Formats: sequence, C-alpha cells, structure tokens
Amino acid sequence: TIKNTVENTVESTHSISTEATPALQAAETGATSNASDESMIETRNVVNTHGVAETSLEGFYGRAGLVAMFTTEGGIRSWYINFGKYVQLRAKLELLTYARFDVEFTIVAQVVDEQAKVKDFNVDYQVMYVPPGASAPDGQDSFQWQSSCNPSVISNTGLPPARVSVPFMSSANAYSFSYDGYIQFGDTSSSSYGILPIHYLGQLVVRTCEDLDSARLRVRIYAKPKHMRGWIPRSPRMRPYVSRFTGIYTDAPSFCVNRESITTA
Amino acid sequence: TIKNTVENTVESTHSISTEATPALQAAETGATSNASDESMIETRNVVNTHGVAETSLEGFYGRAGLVAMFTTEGGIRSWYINFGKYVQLRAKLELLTYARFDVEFTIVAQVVDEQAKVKDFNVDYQVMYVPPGASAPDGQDSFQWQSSCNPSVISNTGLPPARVSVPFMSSANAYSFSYDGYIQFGDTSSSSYGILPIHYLGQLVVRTCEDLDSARLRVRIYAKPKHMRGWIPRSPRMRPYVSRFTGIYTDAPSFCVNRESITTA
Amino acid sequence: TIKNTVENTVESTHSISTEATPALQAAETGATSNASDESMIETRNVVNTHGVAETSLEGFYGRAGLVAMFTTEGGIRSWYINFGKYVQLRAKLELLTYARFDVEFTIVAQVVDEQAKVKDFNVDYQVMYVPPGASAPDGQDSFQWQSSCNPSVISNTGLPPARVSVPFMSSANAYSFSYDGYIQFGDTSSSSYGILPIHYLGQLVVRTCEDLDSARLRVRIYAKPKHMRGWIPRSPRMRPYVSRFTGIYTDAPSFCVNRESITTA
Amino acid sequence: DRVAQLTLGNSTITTQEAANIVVAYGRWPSGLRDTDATAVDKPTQPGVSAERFYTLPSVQWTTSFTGHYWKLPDALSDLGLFGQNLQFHYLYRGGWAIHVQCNATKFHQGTLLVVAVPEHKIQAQSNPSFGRTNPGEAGAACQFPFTFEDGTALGNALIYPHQWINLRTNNSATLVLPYVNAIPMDSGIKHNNWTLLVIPIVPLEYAVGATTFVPITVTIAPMCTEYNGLRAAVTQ
Amino acid sequence: INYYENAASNSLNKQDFTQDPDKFTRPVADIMKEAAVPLK
Amino acid sequence: INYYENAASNSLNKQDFTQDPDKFTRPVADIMKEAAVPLK
Amino acid sequence: INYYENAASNSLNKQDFTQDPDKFTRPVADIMKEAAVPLK
Amino acid sequence: GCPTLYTPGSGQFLTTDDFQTPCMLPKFQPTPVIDIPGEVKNFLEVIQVESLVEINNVSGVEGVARYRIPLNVQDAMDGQIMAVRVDPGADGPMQSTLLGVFTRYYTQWSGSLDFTFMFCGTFMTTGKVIIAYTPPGGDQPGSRQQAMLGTHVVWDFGLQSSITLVVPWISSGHFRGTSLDNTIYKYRYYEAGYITMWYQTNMVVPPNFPTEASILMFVAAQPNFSLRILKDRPD
Amino acid sequence: GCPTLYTPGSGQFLTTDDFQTPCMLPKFQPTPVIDIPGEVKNFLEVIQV
Amino acid sequence: GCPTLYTPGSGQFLTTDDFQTPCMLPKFQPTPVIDIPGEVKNFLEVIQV
Ligand SMILES: CCCCCCCCCCCCC/C=C\[C@H](O)[C@H](N)CO
Ligand SMILES: CCCCCCCCCCCCC/C=C\[C@H](O)[C@H](N)CO
Ligand SMILES: CCCCCCCCCCCCC/C=C\[C@H](O)[C@H](N)CO
Ligand SMILES: [K+]
Ligand SMILES: [K+]
Ligand SMILES: [K+]
Repeated sequence: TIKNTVENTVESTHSISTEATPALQAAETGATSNASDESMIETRNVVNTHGVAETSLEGFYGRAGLVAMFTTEGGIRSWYINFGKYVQLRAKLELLTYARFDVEFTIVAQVVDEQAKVKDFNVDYQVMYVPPGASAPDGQDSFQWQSSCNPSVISNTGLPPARVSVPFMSSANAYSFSYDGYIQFGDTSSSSYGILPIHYLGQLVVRTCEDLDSARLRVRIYAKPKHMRGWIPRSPRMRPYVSRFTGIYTDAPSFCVNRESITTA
Repeated sequence: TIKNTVENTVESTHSISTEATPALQAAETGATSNASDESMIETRNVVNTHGVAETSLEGFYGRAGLVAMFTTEGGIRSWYINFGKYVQLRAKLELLTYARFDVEFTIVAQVVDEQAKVKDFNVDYQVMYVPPGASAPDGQDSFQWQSSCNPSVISNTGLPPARVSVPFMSSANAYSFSYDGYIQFGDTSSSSYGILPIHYLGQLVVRTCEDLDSARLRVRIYAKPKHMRGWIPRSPRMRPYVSRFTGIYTDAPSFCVNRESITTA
Repeated sequence: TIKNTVENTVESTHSISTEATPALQAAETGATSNASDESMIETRNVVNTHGVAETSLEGFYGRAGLVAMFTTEGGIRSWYINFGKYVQLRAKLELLTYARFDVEFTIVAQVVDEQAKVKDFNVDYQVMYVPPGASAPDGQDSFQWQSSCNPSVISNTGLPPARVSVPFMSSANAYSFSYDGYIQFGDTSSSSYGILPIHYLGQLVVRTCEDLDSARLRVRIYAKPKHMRGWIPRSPRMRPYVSRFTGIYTDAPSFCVNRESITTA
Repeated sequence: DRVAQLTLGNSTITTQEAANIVVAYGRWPSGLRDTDATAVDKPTQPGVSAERFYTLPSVQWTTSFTGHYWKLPDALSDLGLFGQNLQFHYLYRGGWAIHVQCNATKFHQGTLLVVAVPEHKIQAQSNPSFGRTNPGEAGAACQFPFTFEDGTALGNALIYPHQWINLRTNNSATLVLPYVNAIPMDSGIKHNNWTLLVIPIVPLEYAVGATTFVPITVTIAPMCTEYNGLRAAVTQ
Repeated sequence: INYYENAASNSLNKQDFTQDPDKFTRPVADIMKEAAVPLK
Repeated sequence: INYYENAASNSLNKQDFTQDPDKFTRPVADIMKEAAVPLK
Repeated sequence: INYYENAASNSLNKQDFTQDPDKFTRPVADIMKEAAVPLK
Repeated sequence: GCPTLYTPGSGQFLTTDDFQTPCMLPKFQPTPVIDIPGEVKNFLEVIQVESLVEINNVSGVEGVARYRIPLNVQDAMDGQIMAVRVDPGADGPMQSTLLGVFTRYYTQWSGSLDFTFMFCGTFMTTGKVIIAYTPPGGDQPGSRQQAMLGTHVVWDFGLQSSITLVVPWISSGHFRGTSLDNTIYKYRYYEAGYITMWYQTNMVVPPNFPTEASILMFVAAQPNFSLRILKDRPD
Repeated sequence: GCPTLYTPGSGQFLTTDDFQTPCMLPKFQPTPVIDIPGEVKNFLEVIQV
Repeated sequence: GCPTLYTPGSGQFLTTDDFQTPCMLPKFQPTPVIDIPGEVKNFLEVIQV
C-alpha cells in the first residue's frame, strides 16, 4: 500500500496490566522491533503533513554528475564507457544490486595552450560512438569519421554544451552493480573475476575536425540517470576505492573517530 | 499480411509416425526450407514481444553520412552531385536495385591557413545549385552569382550549419543503383557502359562573397535519405571499389580467413 | 474555367470520310491550330496526372534575386530604387506589360580593407528610406539621420541579414514595364522619352553609425516579389541591354547558330 | 510433381524429371495499365507469332567448364518475328518463360546453379567490350564465376530467382519472369533487363568408360509483349 | 494564421492552377470547329 | 502538425512493421506443405 | 505533451510516493503482534 | 513577442536527429509511383533466404572449391566429417553469407537458425550421417558418443536430396553480442556453441564408381529472429 | 518563458524560402484593382500560341 | 515566423534541470521487465531496518 506523507500521532493514556507488553522483543527472529511511540509514553494528537518525495529513487538519483575528463593527443582521444573513474556517482549506484535507467549525457569542451592555460578560440569538434566489433579511427583524418552508420554529434566550442538522451541498452533485463562470477568458460584466472561483459557497450572517440596549431581540446562529460527502477538494496561502501574496474580495498581497524571512555559523551 | 513483433512458440510432444515428415527437404526446387522448431524437438510456450523496427528501411537508411569534402582554389570550387566518392553510404544504397527518396543536406564550413591549420575567423559563404544546361560561374566575381532563377543558400562560418530538404527529382519512376546498358544510340564505346544519365542532376558551386587574404574555405557535405521506398534486393558488395563512376574490381581467391583443418573449430 | 492537371488522352480508331477534315487549317485568320492528337493518329487511353504549379506567376516569380551592390565612400552611400542594373531579374519582369506585387527586401553587409580584402570586425550600420521631396543626408553625421518620420532599419554585421516587407506603393493601378510616352508637357526632348516617373519611389541611404578606421562597408540587396498579378504578355528580350534606364540596343543579323545546309540536321 | 508440359503458340515442351516451377517475386507477366502508361500512340501486340519457344545453340559441359551466360533480349534480337518487331519499333515491354535441359545417366554426378539476375553488369575489367556485353544467341563464357562477374560472392546469388539441376535428382529447370524496370517501357537495343547464368558448383564425374560428351541446352519464350513508336528498322 | 497587421506581411499564395487559353490562342468573332474547313 | 508546404519538408515515417517473406523465400507455382515430402 | 518519438527523450517521473516496508523489516513466516511476547 | 529560454544542445548537428525543414523547391510535383515487382519493407524478409557457407576455408583451397564438404568411402568406423562455431557475426565461414553480412551491420542478435544440407553423389551412392548441435560449456566434442548427447538428426540419402537441422535459441539472456572479441570487452562471454558431423554407417558405391562425393551447406534465419543497434560494417 | 532548442539551418538566407515578416508601412492602404484586358495566371497559356 | 524574446539564464547548464531532449537511437525497443524479488521505491523503506 502507498503513502504520500509520514504517519500521524494519536492520544495515549496510562496502562497498568499483565495482558499487553509492547516493550519486550526478540532480535533473534530476524525482525525489526514493532513498538510504537504511543505504546511507550503518553502522547498528544499531531496531524503530520511532511512529504516523502526527496528520498524517492527519482529524487536521489535524478541530477547530473562527472564521468570523464581528458585532453586530445595529436588531435584525437578515446574513452571506454564505464562509470568507475570518479567515485561520487560510483558510490551512489553501488547502493542497489540491479537497476534499469535511461541516461542524459552533456559534453563541455574548450581550447588550451601547451602550459594548460585556456585560450579564447572557437573550434569545431566531433564525438563518435563506436559499439564493440566496429573499427575505431586511428588518427585525426582516418576514413572511419564518415560516420554513415555509427552515430555522431558535431558542435563548436562557442555554442552552448552538446546534450543527447540514450535508452536502456543492456542485453540483460537490468544492469548489475555486483557480479560474483567469471567472464567466460575455462578461464578461472584471477583477472577474469567479478566483471560482467554485458555492461560494456563500447567507446566514445573525439577529434578536432581540423588541425589546431600548438593548442589542444580539453573535454568533460556529465551523466544523469532518468526513469530509475531498482532491486535489492546493498550495504553502503565504507573503504576507499583503489581501481576503476574492481572492488579491491585495504583493511583498517575502525570506521568512526575514537573517544577517551565509553561513559563520556 | 503485416506484423509488429516476431513469432511466438507453442508446446510440442513426441511423434512416432510414417505419416508426417517435416525434416525431409528438396533444395533443387528453389524454395527455402519450411521445418519449424516445434516439429524438430519438444518445445515449451514462449510469448515473444521483440519488435522489428530497427531493420525497417526507415530504420536502416534514416541517418546522415558524408558525401563531399573539398577546399576553395582562388575563392571558388564546384562538386558534381553523385554519391560515389565515400564508400560507406555507397555500399548501403547498392543493396537495392530501385529506390525513391527525399534528401536532407547539411553543410559545415571553416577557414584554414596555407599550412591547412584552422583559423578563428568568421566569413560569409554562398552555395549555388546549377542544373544541366545552365551556365556555371568562372570565378569568385562572375555575374552568374546574381542567382535570380537558380536556388542559393547564403550563410556564415560563425552560425550553426546550413540545412535544406530536396524532393524526388528524377525523370524516372525510381533511381537505379544498377544499369546494364549504354548512354546513347550508336555509341557502344566501353566508357559509355553502365552509366544512367537520368541520375545526373547537376553541380553545386561554392564561393566566399569576398576575397580572403592567404586563407581558404574547407567544406563538408552530409546527406540523409527520408521516406524510403525500395524494390528487388541485391547481393551485397564483397570487393573494394576502385572508381567513382563505375563498379570495376580486382579478383582474389577467398572472402573469409583460413584455418588449419575442416574438422577443427 | 480552371484546371489543376494537364489534359488526358482517349482511344481513337481509323477514319475514311469526306465529312470531317481536322488537319486542314488557315493561319491567315489569326487563330492557332485546333487539331487534337486523337484526330491525327490512332491513340490509346492515358490518365495523365502531371500538375501545372511550377509555371504559375507565383511559381516563376516567387524567389529572391540581386538588385544592388555597393561600398561606402567617407562613411556613406545612396542608391536610387530601380531594378535595372542587374539584367537577370530585369529580363523576367519585362515578360509582362503591367503587374501589381508586394516586395520582400534582404540586406547583407560586411567590412573590407582598402585592398578589398574582407575583415573579421563587427560594426553597426543604418539604412534610411527617403521618398521624393524629402532631404537626403550630406554625410556620416548630418542631422537628417534622426529618422523621426522617414523609416529606418538599424543592425549589425554580426547578426543574421536584415529583412522587411513593402506593399504595392504606386499612384497607378499597376506598375508598367513598357511606356510609349514623354515625362511632361512641352518637353519632347529625346532624353524625356520612355520613362514613367510614377515607378520612381525614392532613394535608400546607408551609413556606419560610427567612423571606421581605414575600412569600408560593402553592401548587397536582394528583392523577392510576392502576391503577383499580371496583364498582357510581351515578346521576350533577345539582344543585350546597354543602359540602366532605357531599352536601347545594337542590331545583328541572326539569333540562333548557323549550319552547313537546310537538309542536314 | 515431377512431370510437366508447357504450351505456347505453335510450340510444346515436356519433361519427366522436373522439380516444380518458379514464378519470380510471386508475379506472372502482365499488361501496362492506363494510369502507368505515358506514350500516347496505339501499341502493337503481335500475339502467337512472337509468344512461342525458341531454342538457342548448345554448350558442352567440358572438364574445364567454369560457366556460361546469355543477355535478354539481346539473345533473341535476330530470331523470327520477335526479332523483326523489336528492330522496327523504338520501345518494347514483356516477360519470359525459360527452360534449361541437361541429361546424364545414373552413373554420373554433378550440379549446376541456374539463376536469372535483374540489371547484371560485367565489371572485372576497366572497359568491357561490346562482344562481352552483348554476346548474341551464342552467349559467352564466365571468366570470373567466384565473384559472379560483378564483385559479389557466388554463394549469395540465391537472393535472385533460381533452381538447381542435380544429376541424382532432376534433368531440367524452369523459371517464369515478369517485366522489371524503373520506367513503363524501354529501348530493346540499348538496355538488357535480365541475364540468365549457368554455373557448375560440383564438377561432372562418372563411372570409368561412361559417355563423356554431355551438352546443356536453353529454350526461351517471350510472353505478354507490346511495342510502340514504329519507324524503319534499326540495330546496334 | 497571420501574425502581422498588413497583408504585405503574409507568405506566398498557394492557388497554382491554369485556365483555358482561348483569349490568346483563338480570339476570333465567328467560331471555327475542329472537323470543318476554316474558310467557307 | 506540418509547418511547411511540400511533403519533402516532413519528418521521418513511423510505420516500422514487417511482412510475410514468401515472395522471396517460396516463390513456386505448386504448394509443398511442411509435413509432406517435396517431390512426389 | 511529449515532443519526441522514443520514451528515453521524456522528462523525469513525478510519482514520488513511499510504501509499507515489511518486505525488508519483518520478513517472517508467522505473525508476531505488537502487544504480545515474540517467543511463546 | 513570447518570452523564451534556450537550453543546452542548441545548434548541435546530431546525425540521427529528426526535425522538419524548409524545402529548396516548394512547388515541385514528383512523377507517379508505378507497379514494380519485388517491393521490400524490412530486411528481416531478406535474411530469411538461404545462402551458401564458405565451409572448406583452408590454405590450399581457392574459389568455388571452398563451398564443398568432402565425403569418401571409409575403412574404419564412427569418423568425423566437419566442425564449425554457430556464432553468426563471428569471423570465419559464416562471415560472407547474407545472414552474416546483415549481422555484421548490428551489435546484438536473438533467435533460432536453419541449417540445410544437400547431397551431390550419383543415384547409386548410399550412406547415413549424424549432425549435432552442442550448447556452450567446453570445447567441441571429441567423439560420436560425446556429440550425440546434444540436439541431433540422422540423415539417410535417398530421393529427397536434402535435410534441415534447426539450432534452437538456448540462451541465458534475451540477446547476445555479434562480436566475440576478447582483447577489450571480454565478449567471448557470448559464445553460442558448435555444430559437428560424423559417419553413422559409411558411403557405399558400385564397382568403378567415383569413391569421393560432395555436400553443400545453406544457412538462414527463422521467424523469431531479430537485430539491435546499427554500426558500421568492418569489411 | 518556454524552454526551446534551436536547430541547424538557423540564421541561413535561402532564396526560395517562404516566411511571414514585419512590414515597413503597417497602415498603408493600396489603390483599387481596375478592369484591364488580357490577365494571365500561368505561362502554359502563353506557350500554347 | 513568431516574434520571440530570449530571457536571462539562456544557454546555462544547471545540473538539477529537467527538460525533454532528442534521443541518439529513436527506434530502439528495450528488453522486457521481469519479475525480480526486493524492488525498492523510496530509501525511507531501507532506513527503517
Ligand atoms: C553520442 C553520445 C554517446 C552515448 C553513448 C551511449 C552508450 C550507452 C551507455 C549506457 C550506460 C551504461 C551504464 C551501465 C553500467 C555502469 O557503467 C557500471 N558502473 C558498470 O560497472
Ligand atoms: C542548395 C542545396 C543543394 C541541393 C541540390 C539537390 C540536387 C538533387 C540531388 C538528389 C539526389 C540524387 C541521388 C541519386 C542517385 C545517386 O547519386 C547514385 N549514387 C547515382 O549512381
Ligand atoms: C527600409 C527598406 C527599404 C524599402 C524601400 C521600398 C521602396 C518601394 C519599392 C517598390 C518596388 C518598385 C518596383 C517598380 C518598378 C521597377 O523598379 C521597374 N524596373 C521600373 O522600370
Ligand atoms: K500524514
Ligand atoms: K509475437
Ligand atoms: K488530367
């Protein structure tokens, strides 16, 4: 059953009885306590109108965050599409085991000198999406940039940022943020463990349409999930990340700060 | 009869009989096999909802691809309108014998130095369409650029790209991607063979409205078909192209990679 | 009576008779022949759906063409409004004796050096319309540029082109592309012949709002007729134009190319 | 069934080892409609004088046989009153019935693909000769069968209408083709609409001492024909 | 829908028909039928 | 809603169905049912 | 109103309710009422 | 006029976009559509036609000889004739087929496959063969006992020249990837199994006959087959 | 106000275009149409002479 | 066409914005939703454990 506000409070009087015992509990059973406030103290009436909308999945997930940041070398660079390099959005998506969503991508680009000092100079750029089994371009002027089948976006550093939507593209019925298994049959190698090849959907490749003199493009990508669905909440991550493609971590003897004694608040 | 999803699967039991033989076939007749899955093994019920839309003609053909790329010489250049120079869109259109479609053309232009290094400089450009029997301009300042009958588009390298639609313009009832014949009566010359003059619709001519100092325009054109209709599917092309206006090719002894033996997968 | 397609064709059989003679004609009467195809040969049925819209007056006349092109001298220039300097649109309007139409004017402007080489520099320009009997400005800073009664348009070389509509403004019930008469009473001078003062509607004057250093404006004007009406078709022009305000021409002994003999095609 | 009889005009063909009949793109030959017609003069329809079987000269299935082809209507352009009507008129339209024959004993093995292709160009060489492009009623040899003379895989020819002659199963192949073009009618002397190709994919072999000389024979009928634009007679 | 006040602001006409050409092709006082001779 | 005069101006078609392929897969004069033998 | 063809183009959902949490908080085979003792 | 606000993505040229545009020739009326045979609306109609497999792809074998599988009279029992991987987008024998070329235009596939074989010996030649499909989990089966534990057919050469094996869709997910390329994306995860052919009895002939004969192999899609996400053909 | 997005082809001057525009003289009333012989509506009428 | 006026905030990228946009793949149909245990709609359900 569904609700748009939190629970109200009713009046409650004193109780002296053997028949009703709401304070006694048994944690062994695996259930969380069911003692209400009104059972434990004398309460007054409160009509409570606080809403629940900021903690919905759309509420928590529906805003853009950084996924990639790079510069061109010899008028080109490419990026493997994967949300592991920047930890803030990574740490939020690993609160669910399985999720389905669409994504809205935003691209921001600018010209820099060789000293990484920004330049007031407007240039045309191209982004191409290359799915697995397609040939990627080798350099700034390769003939794969015709883009007659592969999708492209073309734009200029003096217009506002580029933006496109993408639908739910997995071969599975949901993406997976945990996978306890191996990549393929007959390869139990330790580097083949805990990767699902089904989340890998390919590369983005970037170029300047013409050769800059001395300068380079710098590029940033932001991603925003839309229409979230989610199953099986996980325990939140509590140690630093180490690697882009694995959950590897180092141990330590505490999680919170220490104090002088257990009896001093 | 028309369908929006692929075929379902029904339950099937064992069969021991002389009366029904779906596995036996005769390829000699020119027909493709009609053995269903359910006839060949015991099957379960599956309600299959996969759609068929990405493989429609609009699906396969409806996206832009490169058709021309050139620079001005002495403030001018011209292009014969023909989709043969860049092989990716050429190889897709030769999957049909006859097609009717409208086209959406997109023009992207920029200024370069004599070393082909790009320049931050905004300039006015003009594109003129010159049908056969019309006089083309000779240079940057010829009086054919008045454009009072011939269509033109005028634009600037600092606005977004120019774009126009065009309808189905052939004298025939469809374009032709194969033509087994000669151009004209009494000329069986080998250079007169396999060209249809009916697909030739003229030139585009480009200039800068004023003279640049030292710099040149570089220009790219993308084409996108719309409202496709198609007849008589052809075998796909399997050897490199050699020439813009002909199907000429060189032979070779295989199409796929070799292996050590027929019994080793 | 009005039609949206060309005429169909009916079946026709052989005829042997004294009573009906459609091939015999008399050109002396001033009438064009009335022999139909079906009367002259045996025909088949054809349902013909070809339309007639590209040859309507709106069809033929409804597209923009060049009328003026000039540069400023000391920050100013003016233009007498008259379609005679560029021959392509002139030669089309002289296919009618009398016409009524509205006009859509488009203005394209840019900065050049003293060597007529274009400059990447954005500047404010003003265009003023000065009807006959109004005082025109003398220079870049004259007080007639207040424009409180005369219409103006103000714009910048870095925005898209300026554009305005104008209604049918003659004192007559139509414009005239031929006039066999004199300008005024008691002046049969040869320079007073074949001009109608009623088509003269005034000047345009152009300035830069502020003084450029060394550079000049270059300006082009395009005109497009709209809502055409037309009376009394004329023979088309067949010799070069010589002068902006008159029909003067030089004679020559042929119009088409010669051949070796009348019996050789 | 495995027996068949085809009758057109004054001509009849029989076979006892058939394998059904193919009707290309699910269409039979038909007349030009009043909505689709353009030329205004009354057409000529000769009937039984043009629409009948003609037999072309035979080809030997040798040890070195790579394959052979014919162009339509080039092959029949100089035969009977089909030929004379095509020379005297500017425009032509029509369909075809085709029957290929090749017989050999129960002691022989081999297989031929028999395929009709629309708008087939010859292009293994920079400049095809007039001899190679219009070889007449004798036809011409395939020099490049694996690339199907046109830069495509031989294996994918089965997208066009076809049959096989497999010597253990059948001795004849039969195809029925309607008119295909981007226009309602066309010149018979400047443009070939169809090509008929015969290619061995399993070579001819036999029990030692069996008959070695084995011909292949092609028989063709025009079907549903019409002509327009009469003048003097003209040829390439 | 028209956005501006004066009709000179409006877009191009879409009434692109033709008509019977006899005011230019056969402008004669007495009728001369196809099947007849003109002068009698 | 269409904003322009000529149909070449309009956006892409949205009728993305398939149909029965027998004109290419089984173009034969006499029917051969699945359960039967082809040549008889 | 939706301007584009595919649903991935549409804006964010506006159905921001919550529901009864017992599938995570009390997932036990036999019911244990508030006023009673749990183990009996 | 109306107040407005312009959003990011303004002025961008996306090749898969879909908007209305002004036409260069507003009053042009095109020619009529005429009746032409063989109209196509969807390329699933084309992929459902059989085409030949380049199965004998070994070093010394060239041109039309690469389409034939050999058979010959045996002097021992239960021997192997051929093997191949069933994966339709993979490099190897399938890649030049109709079904192979269209599968190389797309990243994902689903559905059953039709494999069909035709015998080209003399009328007097006889034999029986067994054809098996093995689902994924290891290497190709090493003997006829190991092969016949999966989905199979026994074929007897007689009057009807040909036989079909159907390779049914047995998969964990609803779709598979078309590449099997392991260097970047570990897509060897999607490998779909093997098909193999063995002697059931022997090829038997009369005296002085040809002791070697050929088979031809055809592949096509079934009516539950489909494709997603278009990409540029690498050939 | 309303969110919008501006597409390629923005700001281009195509000579065969067809849009509404502001008029230089909004209140001007033109002279009447009078009866004149020999009105033409289509140049197919002329080519037939 | 229609007269318009463009307001401040034009061309800005605000991360919590909410507008419709063109899709890279307009004809793509995604896999079905299947029955999976333990669907969550609001993180208030989780915090109550
Ligand atoms: C031209 C615009 C480029 C758009 C390219 C779109 C490619 C599709 C991306 C879909 C998003 C996939 C997210 C799935 C899983 C995450 O990456 C996980 N961190 C994997 O561990
Ligand atoms: C100002 C904008 C320029 C627009 C000019 C439009 C001209 C019409 C082009 C129509 C497209 C023709 C396509 C027909 C056939 C292909 O070229 C084939 N490859 C020919 O072999
Ligand atoms: C600020 C925008 C400027 C608009 C000025 C409008 C003035 C009115 C012009 C109307 C067009 C007149 C055309 C009439 C006749 C032609 O000029 C003939 N060639 C005269 O021989
Ligand atoms: K409440
Ligand atoms: K279904
Ligand atoms: K009509």
